[PDB]
Amino acid sequence: RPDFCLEPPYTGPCKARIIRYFYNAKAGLVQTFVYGGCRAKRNNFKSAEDAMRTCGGA
Repeated sequence: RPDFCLEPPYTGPCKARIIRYFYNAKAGLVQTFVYGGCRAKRNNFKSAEDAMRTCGGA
């Protein structure tokens, strides 16, 4: 499982309101967060299926 899946979600500095998904390894579920638009970290997906495919693995 990529280690970036353990990171908290990161809004970043921009001011857009974009809903993105991240994998919550504590909750063991994909959740949503508000992404401001720039400087994304790796735990940031455009759909829940992308997050689960990437972070739900072994």
